[PDB]
Amino acid sequence: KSYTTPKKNKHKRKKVKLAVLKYYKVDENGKISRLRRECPSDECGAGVFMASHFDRHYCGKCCLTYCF
Amino acid sequence: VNTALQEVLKTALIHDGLARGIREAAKALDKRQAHLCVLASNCDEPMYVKLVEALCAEHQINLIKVDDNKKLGEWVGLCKIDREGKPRKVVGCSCVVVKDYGKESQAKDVIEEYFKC
Repeated sequence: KSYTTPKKNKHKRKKVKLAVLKYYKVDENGKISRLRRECPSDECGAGVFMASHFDRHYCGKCCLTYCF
Repeated sequence: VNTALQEVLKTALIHDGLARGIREAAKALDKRQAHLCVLASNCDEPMYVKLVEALCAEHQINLIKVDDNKKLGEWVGLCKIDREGKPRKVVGCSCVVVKDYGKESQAKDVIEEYFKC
C-alpha cells in the first residue's frame, strides 16, 4: 500500500564466503594453529568457534560472553 | 572404486550415517566421529586444497579422488528431484564424511582393503 510513514525494511543479511578458511592458519609445515577459540562447554564436542570482536568473545549458542 | 563409493554412499543414505557439506564435515572430523572421506581434486581451488589437506592429514583420514564435482552429487542424496531419467540440476560438492554402522557388506571390505595398500 501507500502509507505516510516510511517503510520498514527487514534485516538484509550479508553472505559469508569461506569463513573457517580464515581461521585455520595453514603454513607449509604440519601446523594447524587456529585463530579462533574453541567452545568451553562439554555439551558439544570441539567443532564450533566463538565470536572474535574487539572487546568480547561471544558463543554461537552457549551465550557465555567473555569480557576483558 | 566407483561402484564401492556408490554402495557406501547409498548405505549412508539408507542408514542416515552421513555428514555432507563442509562445516559439519570438519566438525565431525574434529569430533573424532568420522570413518571415511573423499576429495575432488584438479579444480579451481586456490586455497581449498591446502586447507583440506591440512584437515585430512590428522588421523588416518581416507580419501578417494574424483575429477569433477558433478557426479559426486548424484549418489549422495543431493538433488533427488525429477527422477524421470536424467537429473534437472545438480550443484557441486567437494567432500563428504561417512560414518556407517551396519557395515556387513562386501563393498566396504573391497574399499577398505584398497585403503590398506
